Amino acid sequence: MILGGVFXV
Amino acid sequence: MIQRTPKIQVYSRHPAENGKSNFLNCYVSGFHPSDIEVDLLKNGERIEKVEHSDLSFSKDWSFYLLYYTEFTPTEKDEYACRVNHVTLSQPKIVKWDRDM
Amino acid sequence: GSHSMRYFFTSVSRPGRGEPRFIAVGYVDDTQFVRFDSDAASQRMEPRAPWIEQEGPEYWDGETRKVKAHSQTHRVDLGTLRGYYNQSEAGSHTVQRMYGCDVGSDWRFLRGYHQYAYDGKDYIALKEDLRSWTAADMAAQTTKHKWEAAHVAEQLRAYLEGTCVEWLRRYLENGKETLQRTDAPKTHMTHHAVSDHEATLRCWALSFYPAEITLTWQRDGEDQTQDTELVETRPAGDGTFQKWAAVVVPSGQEQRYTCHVQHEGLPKPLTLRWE
Repeated sequence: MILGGVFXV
Repeated sequence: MIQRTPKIQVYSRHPAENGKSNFLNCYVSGFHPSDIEVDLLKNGERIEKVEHSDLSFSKDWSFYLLYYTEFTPTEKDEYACRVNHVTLSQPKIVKWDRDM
Repeated sequence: GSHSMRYFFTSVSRPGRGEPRFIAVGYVDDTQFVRFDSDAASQRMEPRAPWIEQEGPEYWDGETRKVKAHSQTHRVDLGTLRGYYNQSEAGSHTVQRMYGCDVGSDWRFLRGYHQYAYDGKDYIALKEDLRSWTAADMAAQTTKHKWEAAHVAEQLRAYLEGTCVEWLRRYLENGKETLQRTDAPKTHMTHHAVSDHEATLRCWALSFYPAEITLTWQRDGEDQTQDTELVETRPAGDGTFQKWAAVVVPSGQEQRYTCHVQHEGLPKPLTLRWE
């Protein structure tokens, strides 16, 4: 399962 | 920017036997950037049904790819991989060495 | 032994050439099960292993949705980064992302990682402690500051210590015939005359899993590293690997050389001698 998630560099 | 030259290996999945089905592989690794042209050649002619692996990269961030095709070696058929990349002044041709 | 799950993401900006190319691949150890391509037809996360193929629509929809958000994120990233470096718009650029988790023999969390490269060089990396970052230059500092500000690492850590090890273990159990196997290498040697006074001796390891393997040549016990030709370990295509190491031997001296093969699938080193 990949990360669930947002972030943004 | 950064430009790494591909390393090219031409080989079969299993040891090549005349008349027995097999896969012809061209593994290219250690390159950057990702723009690259890889062709398999039967007697100098570009093989059309050629698949490749999903672009992934190594620990030093450089890319690798496997280009592959199903083939049956015969005694007289010649095989090769032609690679072009930004780091290559011209397309490089690596011939497949059965007995190695 | 120990195992690992890792995801690799590549994004390249195509100046005036449509949206940026986004490629995602997932591995447990040296075996792939997932793979997403922006140029592909499906626009879905696709199965690339047998033991993941029947995971269920919920899984595939959930995985498609998320990897789609990864692709948006990276497309946005290529612009931000173009900014930090004051680059023109006319050029193609590369963002690379890898993250995952290692577990030990016990299948307990061993370590997690989260790395990011721009144009093929380190940009920013989550450190051992999963609390702090390593910024590669002045630009990556800004990102560091931004991510610290947003507690990016905490949310990363939660993923690497739970979701990541959790599903690694589900996969390991589910694909146990593939993922929990060790194929020791089939090994052989070949001899070819270079000339009437030289011969190439080549040590092969074929059909091995996983990919980690050491091949070395010795001459009278002494390692011939400077004179050994070694090819990068390569995929065979069937989820196994191959590698060879070669030396040039004066004709008549073949008996002085031994090849040594070390692989997790071998109950003990393998000494090969052309005899």
